[PDB]
Amino acid sequence: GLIVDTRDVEERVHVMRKTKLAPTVAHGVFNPEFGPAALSNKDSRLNEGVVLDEVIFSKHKGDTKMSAEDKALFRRCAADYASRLHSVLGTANAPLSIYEAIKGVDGLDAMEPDTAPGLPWALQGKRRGALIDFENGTVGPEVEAALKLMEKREYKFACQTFLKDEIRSMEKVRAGKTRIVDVLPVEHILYTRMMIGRFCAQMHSNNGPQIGSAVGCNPDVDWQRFGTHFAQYRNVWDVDYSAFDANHCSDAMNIMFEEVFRTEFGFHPNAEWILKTLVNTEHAYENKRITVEGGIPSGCSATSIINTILNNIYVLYALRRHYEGVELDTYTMISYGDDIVVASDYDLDFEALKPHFKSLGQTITPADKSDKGFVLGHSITDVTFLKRHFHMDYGTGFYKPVMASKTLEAILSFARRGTIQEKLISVAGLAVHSGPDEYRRLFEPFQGLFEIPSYRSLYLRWVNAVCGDAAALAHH
RNA sequence: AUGGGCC
RNA sequence: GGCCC
Repeated sequence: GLIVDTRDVEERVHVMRKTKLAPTVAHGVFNPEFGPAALSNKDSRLNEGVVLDEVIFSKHKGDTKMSAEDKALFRRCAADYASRLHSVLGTANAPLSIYEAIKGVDGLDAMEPDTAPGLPWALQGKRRGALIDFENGTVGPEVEAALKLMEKREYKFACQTFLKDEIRSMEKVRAGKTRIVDVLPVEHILYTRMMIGRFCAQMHSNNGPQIGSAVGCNPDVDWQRFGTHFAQYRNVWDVDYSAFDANHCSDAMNIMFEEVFRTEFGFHPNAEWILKTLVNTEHAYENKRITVEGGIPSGCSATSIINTILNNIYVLYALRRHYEGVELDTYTMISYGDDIVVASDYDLDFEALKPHFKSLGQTITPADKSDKGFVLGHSITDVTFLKRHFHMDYGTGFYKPVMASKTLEAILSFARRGTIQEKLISVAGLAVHSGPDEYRRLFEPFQGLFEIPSYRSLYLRWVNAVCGDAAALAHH
């Protein structure tokens, strides 16, 4: 978005310097072009004269203003997508109780009891369990007073900026391109879940191309469902965004909230309000307070779903701005936040759509190589979704999510102290789709030191998971 | 060091 | 706890 004000204040909000990710035995074997992100300005791996604080906020390059004609069209697309969305999900979108917003429901996982509480609770040295009882699903006086302010629509807040401790490419580590996490206060997350938690639960349960959303999917079993759907189409596009979250313009965000979360769709009047507080935000980083107009904070309850919804409307927006008679059945798509797969039988020109996306402040590029443009004829077996390829399994004839060996090597090369064993079993579930040989090679540095699941046992687990009958068929 | 999903 | 976003 657009940084409108940068003010220095005496109260310093500390960020986590020093990585918690340490090199494993695999690191010296695979030697990955990957490492922990830079969290300190004094990190020796950084390029000379590169200030980490400057790069972190470089993504805020402005807040695109839309004309009345573009806003009217966006409203049409948002309303059209909202129509489709609420037709599938239903309109039982009444507020969640405090209990259900903490403990979750079918399709909605419980609130994390031990994560960061946000501001100003972090300045008071308070943990999440001091404000909210996560066992019995009740709140303290601090949160209850804040919920009352949210009812009255008078609630104000700041976002706590944390540097994301994660593995990134050595190029990005050297460029100081550390991603940031905008931690929202716990009561905001609770109230958002109260306002739109039913809806979010319904979206997770009804994931697929019909609503254009993969939020809630299990790639192990859903790759077959998605793969067979997208293979039915003549053209498939792997569309990349840059700073997707940051580049949501206030116009687009506001209109989407207005069209999707209407009271006629069964929402409480405050659902629209609480989401609109994400448009213009105040961010606290160290001694600095930064006001930003536009963009979506990462730490909101429904960041992925909001991002997914917008992504759907953007594609419908872009196409209708260029072509005539474009409807929801003109194409098919699945998204998960900024990650997107688009398909159609019409020879659509995505290179021509570039400026139309730019009118929303979004920059689209092909994921497929550098290429120097979007091309036609690509199938689902060419594209990447959720860092996973679409490969056919030799033994079953089902689509399976295959990750790049280079990526798996990177993931395996680092871990937090004493979590290597638990991480190994978790990553094994991802590595099983690379085949027996690559599976053996990936875990070769770990042999005799940890327990590595056999390829056979995870393959049979997957077969049953993707389709129960296919596992029984290999017995008949 | 987070939201959300899945394991 | 890990992964994806």
